[PDB]
Amino acid sequence: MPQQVLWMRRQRVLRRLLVKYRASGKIDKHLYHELYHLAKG
Amino acid sequence: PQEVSDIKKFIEICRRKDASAARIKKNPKTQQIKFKVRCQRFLYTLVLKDSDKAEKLKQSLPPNLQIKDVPKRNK
Amino acid sequence: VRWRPTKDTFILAAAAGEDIFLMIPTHPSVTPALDQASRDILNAGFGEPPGKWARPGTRLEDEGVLLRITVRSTIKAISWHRRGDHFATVSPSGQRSSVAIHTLSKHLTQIPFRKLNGLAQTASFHPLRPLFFVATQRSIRCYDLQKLELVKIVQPGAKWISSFDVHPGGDNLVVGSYDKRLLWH
Amino acid sequence: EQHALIRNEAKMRKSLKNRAIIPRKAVKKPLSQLEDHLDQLGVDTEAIGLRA
Amino acid sequence: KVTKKFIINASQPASDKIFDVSAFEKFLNERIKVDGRVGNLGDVIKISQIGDGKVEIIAHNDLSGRYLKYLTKKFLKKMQLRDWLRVVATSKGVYELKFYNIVND
RNA sequence: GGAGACGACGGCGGGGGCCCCGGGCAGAGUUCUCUUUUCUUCUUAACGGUCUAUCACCCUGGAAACAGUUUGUCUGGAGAUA
Repeated sequence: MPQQVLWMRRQRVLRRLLVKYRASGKIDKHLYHELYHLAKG
Repeated sequence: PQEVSDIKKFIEICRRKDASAARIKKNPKTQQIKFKVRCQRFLYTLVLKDSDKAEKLKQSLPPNLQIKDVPKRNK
Repeated sequence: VRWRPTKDTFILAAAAGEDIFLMIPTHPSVTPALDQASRDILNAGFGEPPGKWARPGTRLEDEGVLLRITVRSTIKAISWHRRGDHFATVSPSGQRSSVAIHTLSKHLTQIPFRKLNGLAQTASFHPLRPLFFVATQRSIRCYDLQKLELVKIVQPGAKWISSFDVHPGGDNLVVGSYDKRLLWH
Repeated sequence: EQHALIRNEAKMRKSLKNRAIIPRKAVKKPLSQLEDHLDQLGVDTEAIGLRA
Repeated sequence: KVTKKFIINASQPASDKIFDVSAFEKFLNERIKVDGRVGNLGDVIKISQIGDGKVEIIAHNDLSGRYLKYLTKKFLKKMQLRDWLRVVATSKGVYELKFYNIVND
């Protein structure tokens, strides 16, 4: 499968999990922003 | 074509001056009964899903409209 | 104020502000056998959520009231079901949480119909078949409770519907209006 | 020998490339062919009143 | 725990004595496969004969009647009756052996 | 004053069709041997009612320990997240 499609699917499930953790209260706002940009790397 | 969801609305349509055709449709596999009346602009159908209410409705329609059952395999 | 329709309970529901109070009145006819059955039914379900159920205060417990259900906005009408396990409260200016149905045996408050066309005024239960009537300012929408779907819309000519009541036969309505008109449907 | 005769008769109906063929329910078969074939099978053809 | 019943009716070919019902029962016991293999005929599938030239198959597994139509079609070719005997379905699970249409010459 | 009334492209998302895969009903085909096997049917228009929304817009509120957020870009005291 092309790397474009894989990067894309990896980014959605990483961003979906970060939203779920931030909504459930397991992380704070400031840790969520750092983890979002570490995922973007 | 429109749908009528109440019995006494259907009789009021059948008592209109332009009510021309009236048909009764048996669907035994789905166990439902359909009363359809034609009054020029639109075809109104009533889905009853009961044998007892269909027999009372058949006797309550005006005798001027010759109500007919739909025969299987239309020519 | 509305009574539980079952003759075996003698429970009163009162609408004061946002929160809904359920009490057991100290009446001459409250036999301790009837009181224990009244206690048991109303306490059977203790085993931003809408409808936070809670125990009232120590002052209110001694006075006679026993439960308290608080909602987001002030309510104006209470309707009971025939069996007595369901009751609904209409809260005007509650927006999508205007009509909330509460289950007494489960201590559960739900909003069945979110999108409501108009400002809700009064709701009622059907006397025979399972379905729900909700009356806005200019319409009375009939919902079937089993499939959670609208099956009928009743349109009186009222500018503002004040109240409505359903016949015990369940096929007729009387609609009251602030513009002086009584309408039979 | 009977295996080869059956295999040769299969090649008589078969074609090199697939063609659309008439089903046996559609074609009509003669009276004399049924009494002939059942006689090879050793069946009394007069007992079954094969003359319908 | 569901039971499915199929009936193969060979009454007219058996009365003509051109179809051996006992040979068809032995054929069905050697060719019906249950778990991908033949000879695995346990309590899941049972084959019996009814005295009118009929074979009754009762299945507790997911046995298709199309499979039973495929096995009787195979038996007719082995008996050289494929050109003259046809399998039709006349009821919900009843398959009947009958002749093709014959024209007088 | 609006509609009529409007450039080219790109990656992404939704929805319907077509293709692909599995089961079942019915018919057809191979069958020396093998193949619970291969193929075909399994459809639903205009119109009418009802339900369904990204953007956009409104109310509260006031944001730096900056935050929201896309595959990418970006957005916010000219009012963001919620």
